[PDB]
Amino acid sequence: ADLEDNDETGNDNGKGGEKADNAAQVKDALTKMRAAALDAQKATPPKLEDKSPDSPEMKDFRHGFDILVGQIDDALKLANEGKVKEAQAAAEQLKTTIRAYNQKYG
Repeated sequence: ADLEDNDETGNDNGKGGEKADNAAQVKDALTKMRAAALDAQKATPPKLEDKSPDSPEMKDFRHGFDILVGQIDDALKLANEGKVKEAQAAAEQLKTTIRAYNQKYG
């Protein structure tokens, strides 16, 4: 029932001071992957050097990105209501998860 949450000014720009050490460093680290998922998808031909939308590419992409983009969100929400220590750890569980996707197609 809110009416003040749509790219106003408090969001996104809610930094530029608390530098990058705890949660700040995390957040920036979460979008890092995100922006990467979108990149790989259709920007910097990675493992798809010769696996165009023929093989499970799309299945692994449409998902592989949903996954990352699914954990990325599961990550912040963790650091949102669960100290970074729990998130930084939750960040690792991802490294392995994507490695199944990264290696699967790697």
